[PDB]
Order: sequence, then C-alpha cells, then structure tokens
Amino acid sequence: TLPVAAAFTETVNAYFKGADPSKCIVKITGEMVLSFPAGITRHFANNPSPAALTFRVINFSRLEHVLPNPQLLCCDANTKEFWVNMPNLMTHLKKVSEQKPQATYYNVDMLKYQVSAQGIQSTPLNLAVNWRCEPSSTDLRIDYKYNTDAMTTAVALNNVQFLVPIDGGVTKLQAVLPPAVWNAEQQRILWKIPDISQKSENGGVGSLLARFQLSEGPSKPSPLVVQFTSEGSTLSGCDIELVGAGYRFSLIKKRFAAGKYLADN
Amino acid sequence: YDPFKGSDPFA
Ligand SMILES: [Zn+2]
Ligand SMILES: [Zn+2]
Ligand SMILES: [Zn+2]
Ligand SMILES: [Zn+2]
Repeated sequence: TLPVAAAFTETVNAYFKGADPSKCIVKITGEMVLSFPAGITRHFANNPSPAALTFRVINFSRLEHVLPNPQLLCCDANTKEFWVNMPNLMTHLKKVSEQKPQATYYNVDMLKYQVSAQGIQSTPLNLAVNWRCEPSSTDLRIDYKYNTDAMTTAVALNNVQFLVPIDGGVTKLQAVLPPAVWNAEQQRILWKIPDISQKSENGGVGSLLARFQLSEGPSKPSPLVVQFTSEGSTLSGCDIELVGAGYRFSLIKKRFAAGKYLADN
Repeated sequence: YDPFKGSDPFA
C-alpha cells in the first residue's frame, strides 16, 4: 500500500483588554494538509486507476466556515467523510514532481477552516496587562497564565516572546524581572521564555515586570504583541482517519501557533 | 510554509 501523511495547523488570534475576560476577542483558523512521498510518481504509473483515497475528519462539529480544496473535493453532525478526486490529485502530483524532481514529499492543501471559539477559555495563553503612567516614570505589569483547557491535550508553548513598545523617551530600565532585552533604536522591550507548560514554574502562571525612567513622558500605552508555537495538539480536537484500503498514515502532525496575539491596557 | 519541515514523514 501507499504511505501518506497529514497535518493540522491552527493559528490562534486573541485580543485582551486590561483585566476584563468579557472583552477578549478570539478567532482561530486552521488548515489541513495531506502529503505524498516521491515514490507516487512511479506508483501512479503502475496503477491508474488507483484505489479511492477516502478519509474522515473527526470532531467536525467544532469547525465553522469550512472551505474544501475545489480541485480535489466536495461535488452528519460530528464526522465528515471525503472522497478525494484522483485524476486531479494525479495531475497535480505529476506537475509538482516534474517541477521539483528532487523533492522527497509533496504537500497538498486539503481543507481550510475556522474553529468556533468561546472567548478567554479558547485561549492557550491568558494575558492581562497593566500600565501605571507617571509624568516622569512608567510601570509595566504583564500577567500570564498557561491554560490547558484551550487545547485537546496539555502540551508546552515554545519560543514565547513578549514584545512591547515604550513611548515617552526612555532613559533607564529599573526593576526588571525576569531579565528582558532593551531595543534602543526601536524603543521597545522584549522578553523571551523558551518553554511554558504545566511542568514550568507555578504551572505556567507568571508575571513580567518592568520600570522605565522618562526623559519627556508620560508614555501612552501601546499593544503588547505575543508569539508562540506549539507541537503535538490542535485547539479544535479534530483528528483524521483513513477509510478504505490502499493507504496508510505514516504520520499525523498536529500543531498550533499565535497569529495576531495582542493585549491592551 | 511546510508543516513537516524539516523532519521526514516517511522514515
Ligand atoms: Zn506502490
Ligand atoms: Zn457523514
Ligand atoms: Zn494542481
Ligand atoms: Zn498551505
């Protein structure tokens, strides 16, 4: 039989407003990709017509605004079944394998979608930011909480970055914890935490703190921008299954990442 | 954007 791979990739967007959870706007998108090995070139020469490639997406209820690949698809309530169009898949794969003859696999966009999200609960990193703006000074507090409830199974957030612009004419940085980095040319501060999870200190609950001395002042609060990626889980809870013989999954990769992930004062 | 990069799915 032929080996094949799958990938779910979800992007989470959030916007927090000070400490008020009711005001947090959330939007999660996502993409499903099927991948085929180079061998297929020779395999679809020894075969056509090949065995029908049919799959099912599990927990399809959790998805909204679903756009199936128009060249390859779609012409109950929690499960959806798809029969891929084989002639077009083959046409495509032949085109890409002539174009990149020295490629080990070919990725094919199969599904694009939104994920219904219920506010702060659907957010893997809860954030709340507070600014105290003195005429001659500035106090910044960033509270964060790793939230297992947003994700199918509990896994870490990697390469977490907190970036925030400091207006007003910064001069000195005092009382910083944990250590951060000052960009003087861009007048902005950046914290990096490599790993945030339940296995982290305080169970993913923590605070970034900074104090700034102002040459002019006072500062106007600017949006905190956040970055993180995560491997091993979706936000949706969707999986995939093969239906019918001929094909085997060698790997189903699930991952997610912040897109526009912001927090105002 | 490659979801598998750089690891190999068929190994
Ligand atoms: Zn074969
Ligand atoms: Zn059905
Ligand atoms: Zn094509
Ligand atoms: Zn894509």
